[PDB]
Amino acid sequence: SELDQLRQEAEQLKNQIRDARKACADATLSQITNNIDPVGRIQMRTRRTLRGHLAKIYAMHWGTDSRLLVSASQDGKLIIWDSYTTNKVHAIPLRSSWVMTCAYAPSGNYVACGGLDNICSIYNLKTREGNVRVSRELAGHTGYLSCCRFLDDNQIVTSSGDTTCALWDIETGQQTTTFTGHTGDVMSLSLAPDTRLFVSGACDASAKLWDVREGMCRQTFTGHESDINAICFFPNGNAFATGSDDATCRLFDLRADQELMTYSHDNIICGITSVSFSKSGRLLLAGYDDFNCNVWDALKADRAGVLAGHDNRVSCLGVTDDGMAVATGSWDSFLKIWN
Amino acid sequence: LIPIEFVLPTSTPETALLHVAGHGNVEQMKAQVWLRALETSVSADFYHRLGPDHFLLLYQKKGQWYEIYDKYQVVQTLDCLRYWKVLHRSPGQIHVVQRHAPSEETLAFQRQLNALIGYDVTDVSNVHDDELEFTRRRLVTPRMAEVAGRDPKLYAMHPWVTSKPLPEYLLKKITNNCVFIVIHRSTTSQTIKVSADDTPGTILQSFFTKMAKKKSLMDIPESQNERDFVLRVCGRDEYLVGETPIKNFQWVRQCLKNGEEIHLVLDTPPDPALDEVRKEEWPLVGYHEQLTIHGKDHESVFTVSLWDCDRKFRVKIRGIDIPVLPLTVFVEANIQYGQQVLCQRRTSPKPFTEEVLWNVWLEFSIKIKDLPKGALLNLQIYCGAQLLYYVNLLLIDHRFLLRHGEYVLHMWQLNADKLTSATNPDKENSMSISILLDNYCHPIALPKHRPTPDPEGDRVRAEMPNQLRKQLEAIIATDPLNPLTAEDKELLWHFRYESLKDPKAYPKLFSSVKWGQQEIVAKTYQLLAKREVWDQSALDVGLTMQLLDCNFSDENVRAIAVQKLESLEDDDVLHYLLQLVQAVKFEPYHDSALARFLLKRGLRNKRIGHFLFWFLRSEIAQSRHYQQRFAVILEAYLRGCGTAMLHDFTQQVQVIDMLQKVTIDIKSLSQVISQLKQKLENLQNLNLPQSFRVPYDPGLKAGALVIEKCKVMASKKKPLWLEFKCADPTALSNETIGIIFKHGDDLRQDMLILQILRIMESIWETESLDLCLLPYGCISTGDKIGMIEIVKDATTIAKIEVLSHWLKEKCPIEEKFQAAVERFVYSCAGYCVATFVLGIGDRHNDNIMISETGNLFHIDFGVPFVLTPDFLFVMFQKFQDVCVKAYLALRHHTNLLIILFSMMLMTGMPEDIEYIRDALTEEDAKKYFLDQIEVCR
Amino acid sequence: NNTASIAQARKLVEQLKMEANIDRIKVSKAAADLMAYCEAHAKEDPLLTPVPASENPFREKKFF
Ligand SMILES: Nc1ncnc2c1ncn2[C@@H]1O[C@H](COP(=O)(O)OP(=O)(O)O)[C@@H](O)[C@H]1O
Repeated sequence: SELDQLRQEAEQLKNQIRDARKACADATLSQITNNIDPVGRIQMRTRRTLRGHLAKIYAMHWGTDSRLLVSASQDGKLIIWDSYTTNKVHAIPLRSSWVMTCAYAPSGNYVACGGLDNICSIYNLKTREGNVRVSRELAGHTGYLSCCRFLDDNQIVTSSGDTTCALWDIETGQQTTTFTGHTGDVMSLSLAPDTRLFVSGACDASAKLWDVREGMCRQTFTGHESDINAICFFPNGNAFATGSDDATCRLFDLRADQELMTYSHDNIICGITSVSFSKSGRLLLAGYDDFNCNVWDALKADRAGVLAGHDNRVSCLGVTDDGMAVATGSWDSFLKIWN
Repeated sequence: LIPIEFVLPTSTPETALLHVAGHGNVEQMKAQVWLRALETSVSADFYHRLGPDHFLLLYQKKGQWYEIYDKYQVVQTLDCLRYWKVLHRSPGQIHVVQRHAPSEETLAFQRQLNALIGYDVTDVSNVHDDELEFTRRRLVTPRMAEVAGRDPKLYAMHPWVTSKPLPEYLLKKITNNCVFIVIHRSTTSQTIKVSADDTPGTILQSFFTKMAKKKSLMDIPESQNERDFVLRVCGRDEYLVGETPIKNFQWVRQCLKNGEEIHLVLDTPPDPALDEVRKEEWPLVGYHEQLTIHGKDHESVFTVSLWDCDRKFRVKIRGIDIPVLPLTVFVEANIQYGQQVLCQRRTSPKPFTEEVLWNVWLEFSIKIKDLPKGALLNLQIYCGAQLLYYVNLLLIDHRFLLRHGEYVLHMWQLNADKLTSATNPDKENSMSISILLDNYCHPIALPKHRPTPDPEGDRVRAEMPNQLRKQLEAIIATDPLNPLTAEDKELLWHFRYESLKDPKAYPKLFSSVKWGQQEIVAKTYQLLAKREVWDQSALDVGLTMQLLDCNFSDENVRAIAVQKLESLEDDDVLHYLLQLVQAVKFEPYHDSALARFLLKRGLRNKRIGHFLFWFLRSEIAQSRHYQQRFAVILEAYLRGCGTAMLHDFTQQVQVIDMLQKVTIDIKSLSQVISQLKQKLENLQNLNLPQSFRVPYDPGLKAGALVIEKCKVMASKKKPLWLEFKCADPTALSNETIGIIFKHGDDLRQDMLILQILRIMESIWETESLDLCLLPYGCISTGDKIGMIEIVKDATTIAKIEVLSHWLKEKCPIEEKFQAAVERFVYSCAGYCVATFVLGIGDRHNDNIMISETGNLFHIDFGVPFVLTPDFLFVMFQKFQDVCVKAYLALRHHTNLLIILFSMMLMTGMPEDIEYIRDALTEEDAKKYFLDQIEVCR
Repeated sequence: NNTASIAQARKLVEQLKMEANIDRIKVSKAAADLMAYCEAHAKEDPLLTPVPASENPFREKKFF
């Protein structure tokens, strides 16, 4: 009675959402974008190689200076690199070897990391003694720390294996907000340029837009046939792309609350590990589990180029805030800069 | 306090009401009663003469006379009080009865048993604890229960039933679902044909009904009913009764496979009592909250939980002392857990005198609160580096308490040995070590973990990301000889419920857990409290073997492994008995669940009892390091079986010894033959009995020795080629039970290797092939002394293209001839494929023997293999097809082959484990295997 | 186990009500907006349009 009536109300509101989305689906991005000049072939060259990690690299994140970058690795170390000079600005050994994520703070003073340990260890690079000292152990998550991004020097969002995300205030060591609702492990997230919104991708083959201010899911996007491994915002902040283990990427617009474009090719069979937009967003750089990192024209949906510079899975990648270079860390223990 | 009514022995037996402190100690209570008695006694003289030791406190629990053995048990914990309170008994009654010294019957019985075992069970001259005697007292109850529930008739007859379904090549042998049975009665023969799927009882009822009227002609008394007969193989004592398909008996299937006829003879039901069991009179022998100081007043403190002590473990050495002078020396202690090194501590080099003193305290980084149940202080005396001695000591004793005081231990001198927990018996020329463990005003107990729900796994139930799942499963897919790197250990430990439902990972899961911590162990116990998938899993016997292996010492992991073994049927138990034995070596304690498993299987089968008896006797005589443990189990066993088994063991042991003496004496140097025959006639004069079930055959009795058929060979050891004669007049033929008795060559190898091959074929037969191998039974009896069976009509291949001429000639007909040709091929390829896996295929022809009937067997287990040209000439398509189907069939149980090859290579023989894999190597493996076959060609 | 199933289905339906109560925008305008965004920042996106080697810090110079 109460549960069957509430289940049929759920399953009516769902088709009301599908119809509210189909209504706006008047034309595709492929139709409107047929005319624009194709991007051509993005011939990219390996500018740098970052040696020093002994095993798989699990994460990396550029600093806002577009020159420094953190990197987490299976060998249990958290290294800070100077991309321009290749020198290791810091080689921090970690308490847990199973680090999975890292995030250079936009301020550059703090860096955060975490992993299977179920703790988000926040480190201060500018320490009282100039050492690499641990500022905080943000504990409370009941699962492995899967990803995190600094809002400021005192606030940081982290996702975990409890199927939830959470905003923390570094000083209080307390979960400011808790983002519940997902039905699967949350693999990734992405802060909007406006720190009030962020999206998150999960293994149930759906993504969800959260309001940092309040902590509610604003929209939920589907379409992937498998887990979402990576997610990021379109530079403007009104759209975002998702990579999935279904060997396809997809674009979703928040205002249209539906998929705009699909990026895939029959040759590609392995899942997507990472994605990033160019400063303008015209280029989508997708990392794959075939040692490749394909460059797509986001508007034409055409595979503009291919980056094949790694010997193992291209696990992670990022783009500088100035779009000057692309970093790609991989299981080969080496990151590679591209231009 | 509580009121208890104690019954004195003084006349009616005086009884008085007393009170005992609710939190007292057994002994005190004794004194309490002693004084009141001494004061109220009508004749206190009797109590004055004696003391409290002479009497024992017995209480009847529902008619069962229980004794309060341990003298330090908590008075409240006494089950008697709980039983009374549930019964509302007030005041409770306990009786006081003197210690009546033994009688003679019992001492003679004990002497008999000790003669059987080869070691005294009451020897206490090489012991530092009372562990052995308490094990002996404890084992009584399971044995009494196991004996209480069983059938006399079935056990005495011990049907060798089976429950596997027939292989292909044997189903055809049954035409129209029927088989031909020869029936003997007197010398009257009656051939009948009965369906292969009819149980023997129905067969006997039918045999009665068919010929009931002419029963006199068959020479059966007419007064007997159907109840008076059962079938019995002619020439054996292997009865055929019960409710089992007549196709499910290993002898029927052997007769079919080899192809002989089925001969059976009617027999009478052996009586139940003859297996009577010697009566026995040995009477019927917490949580962290209660065992911790915190939360309690110092006035009422009685014990300290081991987990409250944060002090780093510390041990004081005093010195070493060798009476005999054999440089720098130095002790090097190390805590170890199942070959895992927890912590170490060495000491400075010192001058090497016959006695060297240190009087130094070593401290271990591990904390007294972080000791697992069954760590093992290993103490070594290196030399300069070459190790010279070693010794080990349990840090928690057998009753959940820590070790405290001064201990002097004797040193074994240099495996399952280096993990030995016994003191050297040689107290005259052995290096001695003296150490001190600091005392404590109260016992250092160790509570029992309590099961608590673990939400870390309960609500963590959504499928993990496909990448992490891929990594997990890819890790689990390697062989157990793949060492788990720290990374993998951490990954698996976090994912400690993704693997809970995958049995094929359980000996990689528990190879990550870090026992040196308390939280880890508590969470492991929580994990193992939820084991639904494991419980109702597939009863594999390569997995439950890596659970009973060396690397593990827990009390619950082995518990679940044995709970899986609880289901096996008889034949399998018997298949892997040898290895179960080599496995009890690795135990941490004497009283375990593996030992009780072996004991409980031994008491409901006779073949199991026989094989267990001989294996344990061999190991006792051969392996002193654990001989006390083996002996305790073996004696706890021998008191359960029947009198007939005792008599049979006695006669068997008599014959083995007598021959021992004769043999060695001979090996001292027609002269030898004549002296041997004189000594054998003396043996007949020494009453060498003619009724002893041959050790490797519970049904095959030997008889009076045929003196002229014996001899001494010209080989190295020159064993005796005895030829006994059957001892049952209903033998279908007049063939001689042949044996060979060799001394000076290790006979542990041939035993294990034969179990290996015997399983290799049990796998092949599980795969509906038949390679026709000949596992002749061998059993070892002492150090470099072992009886071997004889393969009738055998010859040496080195002694003999001419091979096929020899064969042809031997075979008078081309039909039998080609039957032999199939045998020679099937069996020459089988043996090849099966020696190549083990890495011992390289052998000179001196160790290969061909049987006239077509079979080919190897001997003397001390190029891929031997595939000499003669083998090819005697043979080619079928050879290859069989070779491939074999190798492919074997590689489907590599986990088990490698487990065995290892669980043995350590306990037995003196990188070595790698070969098995280089050669184990689907299509690519076939190509390699055939490159190995065609290259030897 | 209805109070849990009901509290969950209620969270579900309040979420779907949240998501459905948004004024979506025609896809055509979403595209036009994104296209004109790239058109605007195509000059300011060196990954899209190759920049001079001198302006690239990685190639031209080793000192920074
Ligand atoms: N089951 C058996 N049946 C017949 N003969 C056997 C059996 N087992 C061993 N032999 C004989 O024993 C001899 C080998 O004895 P052994 O002492 O092992 O030789 P070596 O000392 O050269 O290794 C062979 O000649 C073989 O005929």
